[PDB]
Amino acid sequence: GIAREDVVLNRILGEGFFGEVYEGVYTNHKGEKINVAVKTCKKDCTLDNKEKFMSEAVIMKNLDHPHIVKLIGIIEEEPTWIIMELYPYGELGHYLERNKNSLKVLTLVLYSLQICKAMAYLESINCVHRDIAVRNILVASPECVKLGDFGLSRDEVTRLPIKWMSPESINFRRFTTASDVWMFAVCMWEILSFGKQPFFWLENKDVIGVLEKGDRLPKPDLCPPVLYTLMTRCWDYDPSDRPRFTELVCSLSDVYQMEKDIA
Ligand SMILES: COc1ccc(-c2cc(NC(=O)Nc3cc(C(C)(C)C)nn3-c3ccc(C)cc3)[nH]n2)c(C)c1
Repeated sequence: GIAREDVVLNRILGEGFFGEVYEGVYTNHKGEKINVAVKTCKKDCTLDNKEKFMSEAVIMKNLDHPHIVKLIGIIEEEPTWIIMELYPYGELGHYLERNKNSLKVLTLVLYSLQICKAMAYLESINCVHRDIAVRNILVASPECVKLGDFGLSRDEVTRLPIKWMSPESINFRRFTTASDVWMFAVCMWEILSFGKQPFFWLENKDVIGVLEKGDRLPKPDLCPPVLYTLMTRCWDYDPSDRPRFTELVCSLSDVYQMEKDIA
């Protein structure tokens, strides 16, 4: 559905692979104003690329998870626009950086559990994310985070998020649900560190050497010891020793309940 007259473009959000992404306002039947992200596609693209761009809307319309980004609509007629629901609080990493003096550890464990639930759903359909990081998570409200996949490296030199990747992904470009588990724990380290970048003290080329020797990201200051134990299991060199997301949901819910009881 959705007529173009209902959508007003306001400012450029950023540059996507296929074209610019705009911040906008969608007015529905009730006259309610919904903040939106409007994804565009270059007119001179190949039919194959126009198909790949539109495939996001065809796929995303089937996703209705509370912790996954929401598709509002698609305007098929040229210029073809994909209309995503905008989360004005923005990316979680920047949000954590701004609110570091008021955020409680229970809230950081809550966000980790919400993303784990989103990943447990993707795991159930044998899909891989391959870019799990705090920059791909949006804050719908202080009580709800939403997982997206909108990085310029994208259903599933560098370019690649080396500092978040498993050793099999860095060495052989192997990406499995087990490699997503490794990346997810790197994302949890970013959350518990209030948006710090993993391995900020190294260059990309030093990462593999450090991992092969047995070194790992240190426990963030406010990270509960039991949560850090779970992160280290996700960082096992052997992918078969990493937990599945479905079981990690159970372990994270246990940590959340443990933290709530103390709080
Ligand atoms: C500030 O508020 C904002 C609101 C929304 C956005 C935003 C979201 C997206 N799209 C997106 O996240 N797609 C997605 C998610 C996933 C899983 C389900 C998480 C894996 N898969 N794919 C996917 C991508 C491409 C293809 C072909 C198929 C699927 N673009 N922009 C932004 C930037 C800001």
